Amino acid sequence: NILGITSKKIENFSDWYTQVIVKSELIEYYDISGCYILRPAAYYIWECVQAFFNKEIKKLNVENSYFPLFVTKNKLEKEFSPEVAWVTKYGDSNLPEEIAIRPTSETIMYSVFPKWIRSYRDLPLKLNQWNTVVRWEFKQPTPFIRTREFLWQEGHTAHKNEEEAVKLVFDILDLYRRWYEEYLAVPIIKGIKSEGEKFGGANFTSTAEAFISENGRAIQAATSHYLGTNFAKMFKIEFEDENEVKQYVHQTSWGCTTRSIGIMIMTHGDDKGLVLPPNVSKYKVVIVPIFYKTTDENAIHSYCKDIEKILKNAQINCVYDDRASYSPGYKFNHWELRGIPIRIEVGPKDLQNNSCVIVRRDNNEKCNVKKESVLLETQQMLVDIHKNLFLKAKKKLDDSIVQVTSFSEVMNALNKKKMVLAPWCEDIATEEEIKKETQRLSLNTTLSGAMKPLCIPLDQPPMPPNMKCFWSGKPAKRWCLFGRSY
Ligand SMILES: O=C(NC1Cc2ccccc2C1)c1nccnc1NC(=O)N1CCC(CNC(=O)[C@@H]2CCCN2)CC1
Ligand code: PRO
Repeated sequence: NILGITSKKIENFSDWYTQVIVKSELIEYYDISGCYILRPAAYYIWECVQAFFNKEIKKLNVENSYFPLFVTKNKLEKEFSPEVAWVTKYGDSNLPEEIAIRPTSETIMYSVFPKWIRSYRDLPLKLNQWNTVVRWEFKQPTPFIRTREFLWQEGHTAHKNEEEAVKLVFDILDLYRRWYEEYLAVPIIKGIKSEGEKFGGANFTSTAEAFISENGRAIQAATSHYLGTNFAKMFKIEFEDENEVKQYVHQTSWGCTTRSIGIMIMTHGDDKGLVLPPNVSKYKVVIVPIFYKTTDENAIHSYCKDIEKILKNAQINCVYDDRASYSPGYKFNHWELRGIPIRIEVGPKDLQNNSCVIVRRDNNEKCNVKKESVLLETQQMLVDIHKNLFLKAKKKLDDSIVQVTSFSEVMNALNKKKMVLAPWCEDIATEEEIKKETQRLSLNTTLSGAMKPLCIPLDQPPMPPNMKCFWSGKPAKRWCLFGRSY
């Protein structure tokens, strides 16, 4: 109890989250606000999704690279500026010229793209970086989700035409769907950003949106931009095509950050602490011995180590918690807090029956398994835990959307912690109006009450013939998701 989570996820979400990330050993706080330390359990998740995404972009011929952390005023100006951090001094001496820390690397990378792209033969150019970027905002930070320094990948491609670039945009977007679904067990909604919310310089921005139903907040999970020729004009990225005509390249860029870990935690975490999809947990299983005063401990030890060797030989990493000075109940909580997917309990009653208790972290179901069946039952249960984590999250996402036709229905849905799907004319002017009015009518958290346009979903319902925009009364164009957000 006292060593566990003492705030309930539904009652005090913010304090629940802080306790989970600290007591599971994911995060350590730091003496610069908005900067957090990723402890091994957190960084292990990053490495897992890194290995997945690398394998998939390699099939698209994207290659990894590394560009400088810094950019000059000259390059940075061809295109954020209040959130760009500036280096001005080395030791006690001022720099000959101030240099900026990257908030994103378009201007750094595209500064040299013209030397590499001269002819249609040089296309497509497909690059990725795994790096950190810095956005020195003064909004309230949130570990993983909203931080001043964060780890990401950013991919950048250049193509001979629009069709090829746009196809890659949406190929990447589906890889993000898979990153979230297959490794983090998180469902997302694909869509297009509104004009007020798209990336600066983008022709259009596609997005994967997630939703945290316990506090009613959407979170942008990943992004994939069609840049058209906009950046090519700014940086003079021209190539000579097959007809000897100078053309601009069509560009994309796309990223996904350690925010994804925060979305995973907020999605699956419960009042016992962290819950990890097996694919991003170092230990799939912890084995906890129960001695119940037998005094024949070497029989228990010998049995638990047998189970450990059966799992490790099958390449299932695990831990046998044989620490003498702690009770089994202490150990149960210890590893539940840290999110281990499966606990195997071995006491004397179990030894006599040649079995063991296998306990799932997601729903705490326990079942007795014969020793010889442990490997197979473990393998299947790890698969089933992931399936259950995803399906439960998918149902909560489905349930968080209310379809509306008028503004009068909107504030009711927001106060029930919902997103709204609404018919919208998509006029950029209306975005600030909707934000203002929904914030005004909010009367409760420390995050904003404003509702904003999340995305125009790729999967559109029919737009009835005379449906009007829920806000302006003009004819509606498409259905758009709106909600409060991180
Ligand atoms: O944004 C983060 N921190 C900043 C700095 C800071 C400090 C304190 C409080 C708040 C904030 C916000 C952040 N922090 C940690 C992990 N991830 C993060 N971001 C992330 O995941 N993003 C989604 C992928 C991209 C999204 N695309 C776009 O935004 C474009 C432009 C409009 C819509 N389309 C990049 C942004
Ligand atoms: O920051 C962004 O949203 C885009 C995609 C990654 C690189 N720049």
